[PDB]
Amino acid sequence: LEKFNVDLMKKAGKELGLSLSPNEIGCTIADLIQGQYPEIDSKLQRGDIITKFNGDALEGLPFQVCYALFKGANGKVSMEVTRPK
Repeated sequence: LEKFNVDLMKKAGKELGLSLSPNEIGCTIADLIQGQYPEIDSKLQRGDIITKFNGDALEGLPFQVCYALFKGANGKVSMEVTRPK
C-alpha cells in the first residue's frame, strides 16, 4: 500500500483524462488517457485510488459528488493517492 501525491496545473481545453469507479475509500482510476499530463503519466496507473481531491476527503462521499468535484477541476489540482499491492 503506497500512498503518494499528485499535483498538476490543469490547462483549459485539456481534460485530465481519468475515468473513475466507486471505491470504499475513494475513487478508483479505472482508466486513463496516456499523454494528457506528464504528472499523471509518471505517477498514476489504473487501479490507483484517489482518497482526497484538493484537500477534500472522498471516502464516504457519494460517487456522483466525487465525480462532480473531479470534473470541476480548474487551475491547480491536487490528489492524495493510494496504490494497492
